[PDB]
Amino acid sequence: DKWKMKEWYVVYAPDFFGSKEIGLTPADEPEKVIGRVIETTLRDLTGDFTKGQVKLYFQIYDVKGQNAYTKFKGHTLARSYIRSLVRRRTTRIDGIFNVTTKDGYKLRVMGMVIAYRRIQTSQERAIREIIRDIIYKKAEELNYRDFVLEAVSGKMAAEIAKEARRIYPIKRAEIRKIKVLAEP
Amino acid sequence: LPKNLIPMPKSRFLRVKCIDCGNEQIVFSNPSTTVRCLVCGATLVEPTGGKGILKAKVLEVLE
Amino acid sequence: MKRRPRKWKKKGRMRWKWIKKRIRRLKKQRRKERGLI
Amino acid sequence: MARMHARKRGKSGSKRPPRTAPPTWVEYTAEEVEGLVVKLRKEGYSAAMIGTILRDQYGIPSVKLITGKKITKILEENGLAPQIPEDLMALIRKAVNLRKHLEMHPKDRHSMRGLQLTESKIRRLVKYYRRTGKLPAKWRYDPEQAKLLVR
Amino acid sequence: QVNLKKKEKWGVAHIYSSYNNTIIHITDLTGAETVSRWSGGMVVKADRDEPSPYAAMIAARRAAEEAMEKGFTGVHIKVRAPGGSKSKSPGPGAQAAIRALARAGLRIGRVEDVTPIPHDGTRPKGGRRGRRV
RNA sequence: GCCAGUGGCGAAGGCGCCCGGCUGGAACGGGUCCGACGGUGAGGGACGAAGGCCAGGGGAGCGAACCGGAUUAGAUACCCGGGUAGUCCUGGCUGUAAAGGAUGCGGGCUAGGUGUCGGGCGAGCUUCGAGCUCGCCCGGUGCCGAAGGGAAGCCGUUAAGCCCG
Ligand SMILES: [Mg+2]
Ligand SMILES: [Mg+2]
Ligand SMILES: [Zn+2]
Repeated sequence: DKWKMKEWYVVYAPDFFGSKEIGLTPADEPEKVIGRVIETTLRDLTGDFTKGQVKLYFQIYDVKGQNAYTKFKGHTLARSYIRSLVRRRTTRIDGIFNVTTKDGYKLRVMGMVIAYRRIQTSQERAIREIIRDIIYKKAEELNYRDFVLEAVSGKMAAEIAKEARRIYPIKRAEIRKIKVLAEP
Repeated sequence: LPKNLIPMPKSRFLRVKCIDCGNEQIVFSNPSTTVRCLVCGATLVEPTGGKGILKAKVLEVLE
Repeated sequence: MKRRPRKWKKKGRMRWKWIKKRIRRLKKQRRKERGLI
Repeated sequence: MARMHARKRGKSGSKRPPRTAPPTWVEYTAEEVEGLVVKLRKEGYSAAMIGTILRDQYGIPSVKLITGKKITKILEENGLAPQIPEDLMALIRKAVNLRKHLEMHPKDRHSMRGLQLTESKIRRLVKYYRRTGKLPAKWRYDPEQAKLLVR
Repeated sequence: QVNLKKKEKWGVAHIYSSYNNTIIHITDLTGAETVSRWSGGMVVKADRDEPSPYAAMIAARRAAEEAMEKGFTGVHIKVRAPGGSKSKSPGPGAQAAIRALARAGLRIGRVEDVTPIPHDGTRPKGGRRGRRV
């Protein structure tokens, strides 16, 4: 198949991110760009370089005509950032939790915090409980949109650094990953 | 001569009074049980791994 | 087997694993020609 | 005193000071101390727990110092001492609970070893208590009889 | 033919780099439509020479000039050493190829060592003692 | 996986994603109880890595045997490509290892220093945190080390020293 029958299908982000153009994919038979996925480093809202490490994965949903609109599929943090975080004489506390939002979106949230020093397993699991509690209550009280926005931002990570400083001092907590499973 | 000859307790018995009734009561500093006032049922010392944490001793003595 | 670290050394010896394996092959032949043939 | 199956030289314990006479700060006499012992046994406490409570609440160090007698002596005088001794009883209760666990969990061999060591201790104490009369000579540990015993 | 004001078309160069070859492979921002795929084994005839930063730069240049013919003013970089049970170091061809792309003039955006690292590990080859060479 | 360490638990073998449940054992603290109940253990029993075997399942990767490509004078190998058993699960048998601290177990004595884990105590600091720092006690785990010991290497209060078994 030649490359001249291809049309560029400009790709827009979702609404709650601000339906900006995040790129353009070539294709023909627009059924071919349905499942496609785009990754961007929060250059949606690039008025901050605080978050060049936050990769957001969107997935094309319902292309209309020369306009492909996407849904939020998930986000991750960059391996560079994480491997900068995890050092020796330092403690890593991860938590993976399944949550249903107030509106029925099922998410897997893999958050993480980094305590300054080598600490006890009991402290680690206490912090894991803290994370679980914050995430669960935020999920049941918030919707998919503002939840995701919090998490790709750092309001949640900030609450977690706070509200877990009481178990042990913390160095740059995060949320590190969200992946969507369902969207009723 | 010091610190192993005649191994002696570090713990002490100590006289306290509750804040509610004010009855002076002897207790142990390193309790294995929550100590309660004989009159009011008030906790005078809460147990720990060692030296118990003392409530209600504002007028205190130690023997 | 009872073994001997002395035997495990190699200064003037063949390797003990293989000495052992030879011994066991011999024993098998003998056992074989003893009981049934 | 992990000694006997662990051989750790643990030294945790009590440091009783040398006392030829009771302390003067003590309020209670031998009689009311005995009454407290009996009261607490009726409340359902073992002798160890009784001494612990009299140490922590009532400020009584060494019922032996005060009365001249031991707690189990007081209990047998007031007809309240346990039929079989307390330490043996405790071990047997542990063993029974563990038997139950191990029937529902056959592959927990480490807990099975803990059971073996527990029953070893039982056998030792049984030997000693038969020799001293605190049990009949014909007494013998058995898991099912011990289950009935606890229950 | 959307009215493109920016002509800042961005693609993605996936760079598989190993100790035996290197593959430049340029796609759209998604990765589901290919626009150029060139290998050491295309650009040379010696297997031993396939991995070299020489011939890596050549594969990169051909893929670059093809892509910037087709549009694609810039490229993000995803360099990929071989898999989890295999090596986790890319090789020289990687840096060589990105330098070659910059020379060709494509605006190089963000770079990432997208190397699949296992959190468990399947068993690798060589056996217990490895390659006794 | 990284975190993950002369780190921890365990009789050893050995044990690393998280959560819940059942369960074992140890240390610390203890003016709690019992009151020598202890040590060692012939014989005897239990546990016991990998591998192997019986039966039944499963089978991604790796992969003895085997099959091919090379190498080489040769190459029953090392290298390459595949590949059976096996590796995983269930229930059993086997009961072997450089199963090694190549150091049997218990108890007492013979300078210490410096780390580190756990508990406790006392101080100080604090973002008032199951936090940090200092010191002390107990117990573990390491390095160093005078005397001492030893054929020496090296050991050296975690003896390979003196004594009691
Ligand atoms: Mg020898
Ligand atoms: Mg030395
Ligand atoms: Zn009171």
